[PDB]
Amino acid sequence: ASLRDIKTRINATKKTSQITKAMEMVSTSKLNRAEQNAKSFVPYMEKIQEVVANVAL
Amino acid sequence: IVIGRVGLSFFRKRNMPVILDITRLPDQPSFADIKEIARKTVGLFADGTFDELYMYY
Amino acid sequence: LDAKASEHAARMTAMKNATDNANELIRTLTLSYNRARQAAITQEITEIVAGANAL
Amino acid sequence: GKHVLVVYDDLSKQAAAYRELSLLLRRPPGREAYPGDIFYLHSRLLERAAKLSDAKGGGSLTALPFVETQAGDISAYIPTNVISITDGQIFLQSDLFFSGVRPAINAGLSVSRVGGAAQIKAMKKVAGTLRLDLAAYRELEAFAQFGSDLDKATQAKLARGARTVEVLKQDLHQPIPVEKQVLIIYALTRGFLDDIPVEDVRRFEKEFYLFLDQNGQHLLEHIRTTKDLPNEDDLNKAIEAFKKTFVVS
Amino acid sequence: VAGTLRLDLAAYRELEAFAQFGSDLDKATQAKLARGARTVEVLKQDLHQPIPVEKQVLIIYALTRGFLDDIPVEDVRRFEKEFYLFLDQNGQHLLEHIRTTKDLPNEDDLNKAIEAFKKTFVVS
Amino acid sequence: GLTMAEYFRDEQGQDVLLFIDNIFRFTQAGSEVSALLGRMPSAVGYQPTLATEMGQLQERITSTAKGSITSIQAIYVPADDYTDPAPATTFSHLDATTNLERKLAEMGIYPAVDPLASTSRALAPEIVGEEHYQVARKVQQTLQRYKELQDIIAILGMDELSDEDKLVVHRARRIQFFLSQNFHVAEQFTGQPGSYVPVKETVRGFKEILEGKYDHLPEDAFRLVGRIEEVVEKAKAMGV
Repeated sequence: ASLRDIKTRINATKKTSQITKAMEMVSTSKLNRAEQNAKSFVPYMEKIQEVVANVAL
Repeated sequence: IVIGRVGLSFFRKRNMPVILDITRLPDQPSFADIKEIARKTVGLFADGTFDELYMYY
Repeated sequence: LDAKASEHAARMTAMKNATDNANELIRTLTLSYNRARQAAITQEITEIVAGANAL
Repeated sequence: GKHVLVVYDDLSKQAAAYRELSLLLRRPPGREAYPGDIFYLHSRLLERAAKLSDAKGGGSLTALPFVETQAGDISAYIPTNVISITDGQIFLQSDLFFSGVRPAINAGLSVSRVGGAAQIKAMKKVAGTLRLDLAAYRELEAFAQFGSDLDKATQAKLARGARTVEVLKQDLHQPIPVEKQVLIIYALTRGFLDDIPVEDVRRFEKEFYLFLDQNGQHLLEHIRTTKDLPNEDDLNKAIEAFKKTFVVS
Repeated sequence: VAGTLRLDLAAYRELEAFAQFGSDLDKATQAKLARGARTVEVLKQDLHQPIPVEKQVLIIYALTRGFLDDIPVEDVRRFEKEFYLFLDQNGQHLLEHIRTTKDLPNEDDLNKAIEAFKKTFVVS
Repeated sequence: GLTMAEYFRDEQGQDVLLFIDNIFRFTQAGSEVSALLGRMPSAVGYQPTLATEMGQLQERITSTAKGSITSIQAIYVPADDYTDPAPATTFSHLDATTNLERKLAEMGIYPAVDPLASTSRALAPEIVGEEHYQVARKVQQTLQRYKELQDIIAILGMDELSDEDKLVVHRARRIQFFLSQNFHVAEQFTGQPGSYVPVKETVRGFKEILEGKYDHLPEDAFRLVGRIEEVVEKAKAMGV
């Protein structure tokens, strides 16, 4: 290819790389928060599971 | 019953019936976010409209 | 909750894979660019010298 | 006082031969070893095609030079020089060729600087709508393949645009008369092909040509005698009559 | 003050991709972006309007020490112009101290001048 | 041609309009004769005296106390390469610059003037007015900001964007289409007669668009209109 075409390809790929890196860095924090939410849900699930397993029979 | 736009579009591209759906949700939903949809899903079994429920995720 | 956690983990993994692919492509394109630049310089100077010594 | 058409089959070969003889005569080389007057050579050649005035007899000469590129690099020396001389260019692309579009004219890049002044009234009337219908379809997908969402009007832009691509296809050594061209482009641009499937557009076109040959002779005669479109209602009725008997599959 | 200005600008030149992403509240990067935008707004200058070094030092000090944080980005240049107009009216002693000793004035007096001007300034 | 114009400039004190066609051909012919004149080649095959000849030609086209010559020159850029020596050397002699882009030409926008690459030293607040300067700078900044958003949109779609850059792009499309105009000489190409727009109405229309007075109008109504009433008329004729 020609120098100008290669340079344009490099610039476009660099912009795409930066966008994807930003998205990954956001998603890591979102996953970390979702894990804490799932952890918080646990005790209600435990108590309701126990009470249902008792009463429903 | 579909949650999310992608599955809704996938099923509507084909010719499978969809009864209920919710599309836009917070990244960290709280207890009251999908209360109506869950209650309606239970009610559809309550009024004999459904025989059984399977969930995939 | 598991669905949301899986969605965020999947987004993270897909985005890091895309970033790695982009970096590899940038490296290869830079190598090609340098080769083309050297070839262009060589051709230009050879043509100039040939024209100069044709007199 | 006559009219002539001239085809130069490879100006790149002509330029290569000129470079060879110039280097053998020991004249100093230029860019890519070409002589300095390589542009003057082709300008001198191509400026002799002209449309003479009435005082000079009214004769004319038409030229169709050919230039061959390397891997589509239209930025090369000879292609640039020739492009800067002529009154327009037609781009043939291997990408369009292998995708099924034959002939492979790239409509986004092909241009004619004498546009409209070189057409009959009916062609000028229908090609205006055809150009917009093709350009909108191409530019809709130029930005992105699908986009976030598509409107019903956008689905129409994509269906009639695909039907234009189907209509513009053609086979070897089978030229079409201008009246049949304008009739089929009218039938397209007025929306009669929306119900006809994309895979049946070409067969529809062939059987439409046969139908006009058998029954619609008066429309052809009117077009070839007046150079303008016939009555809107009669043509609409003829197209509807053919579409009644056409068989979808 | 030049070192702190350089660090603040270097932190903002990266993380430019993060402008659209994480528009929600973040503990650190939001502050870095907010400081960098104001730094870029401060560094702008009009044609044929040279500024004395004693005023450049004061405006860079005000930016770096955090007195511009509670001011919108659109008001930064007007704040700078009105601060320059306020300086030659009241902080003549600070300006003379800078000119004569080539050193920063007394920190508390400079702070008092800055809050005194900020009280008068009108945020639009 | 320059010799014919200089007589009217000097001996009669007139104002002369010197329309010169492609300057590039003068330099090209100078380079064509260079090798046969016996001179050594230069960087891109041009003659060694390229800049000297270019300056000797251009410096004669000037305004003096006797009279003023204003010249409009078309300049060919070989293969869209703006780093070519002839166009690169021509820049030093110009007061205003208008750049035409194949990207804008293919998209259907004419005259296809690049709104960011074009420059002029007359665009100053003391020359054209503070309101005009504000409007021009705001339009340029909006277009530059919109150009940035396209990179994000091409990957993540329009929906991912916020509600202020949404307005930014929604108004930038309108501005970009309103920069088009229908020419009197383009009537042979389009069948639509051209229009003449005064600068005051141009500024007023662009300011109104920037303020959002016509935000509800459809996007396609702004193509090849002229005045700001004509886009409203087109929108009325095609629905809204």
